[PDB]
Amino acid sequence: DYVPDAGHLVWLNFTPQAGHEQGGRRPALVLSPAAYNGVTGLMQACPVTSRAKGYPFEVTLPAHLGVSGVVLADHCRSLDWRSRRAEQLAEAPADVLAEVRGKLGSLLGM
Amino acid sequence: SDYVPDAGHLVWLNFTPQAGHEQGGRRPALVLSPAAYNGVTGLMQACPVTSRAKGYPFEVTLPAHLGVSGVVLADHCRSLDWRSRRAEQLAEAPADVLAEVRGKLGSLLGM
Repeated sequence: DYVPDAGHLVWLNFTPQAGHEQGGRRPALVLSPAAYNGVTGLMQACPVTSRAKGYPFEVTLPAHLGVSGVVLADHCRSLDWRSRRAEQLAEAPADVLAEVRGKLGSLLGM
Repeated sequence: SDYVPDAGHLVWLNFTPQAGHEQGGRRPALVLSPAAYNGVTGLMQACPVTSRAKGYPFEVTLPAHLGVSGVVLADHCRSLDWRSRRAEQLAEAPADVLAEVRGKLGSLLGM
């Protein structure tokens, strides 16, 4: 049924991981469109952490929309969203998606 | 010793641990993020290389004589802990390969 789409927040298992890679079941912000995510069963998504630390790659989620925390834009990963049990949670606003893409784009050298 | 992956480097890397259809194994990786970030965080963004191409547009072919053969999977870019996954310097990709991977990955990410 549900295919994650760009700008969706989803519950996802970030375990398995290695080292300082984000782990845990937590919200993920999806960057790749559902057309890709549906044909491959993979997606690009960033993990969400509970507390702002003023880390340069943090993008705060508006608390009023009921998922609190910061997207770690630099922690974007190709993820098997079936294997990691993606579950629909919310939709982030356009401006959060654009700021995450801007910060990750800069990191990737685009 | 003191090697820090830099943008455009090809490194051998453990893509395991992974889940499901995610790329696994010990394979070459094309580094996209700069050493100034990679060194402070111990993370990097990099794409895996596979020696067996399927012939889809998000595959970027490596030129010969770099020490490994195959295609960069631009859509499989990930944040990786490069010390945990035992990054080892291998080669440097040409600027045109790095630009093509970034263009294609930017398409996937909605840049």
